[PDB]
Amino acid sequence: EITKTLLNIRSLRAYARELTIEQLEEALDKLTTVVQERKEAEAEE
Amino acid sequence: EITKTLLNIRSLRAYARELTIEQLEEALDKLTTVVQERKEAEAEEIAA
Repeated sequence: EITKTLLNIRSLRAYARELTIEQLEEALDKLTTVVQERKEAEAEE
Repeated sequence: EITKTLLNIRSLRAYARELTIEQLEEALDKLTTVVQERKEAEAEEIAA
């Protein structure tokens, strides 16, 4: 369910209105972290 | 709901396990673009 939002800019943008630019920057850092840990993980694989 | 998933590294990480790295990179790019559209949306409420 968090998946139809994240993968569609229109919905992501609408949901994003409930967050501040600083919170959005934090969500980005977190998501960046998850993605990177998943790349480090596919390579030792 | 999505706020708590995105704003909490632990919960966000669990959810991500259901996605493919490609789906994950796609998500990261979309969120990056939203963060960019928002910043750029704020320079015009300023200069204007």
